[PDB]
Amino acid sequence: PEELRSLLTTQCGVISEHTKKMCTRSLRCPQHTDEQRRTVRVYFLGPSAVLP
Ligand SMILES: [Zn+2]
Repeated sequence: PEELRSLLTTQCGVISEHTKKMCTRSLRCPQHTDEQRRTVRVYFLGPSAVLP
């Protein structure tokens, strides 16, 4: 969780339909938006883990 939380800072992390898991490329990777990465943080680290 520590490094995962640190992952989402530069790494996409956007979970591809749960099964494929977090996206491993950078945030900017595809059309995976800020919301898309947000969705993951709030999922993994907490409902109130909306980091910028
Ligand atoms: Zn991505």
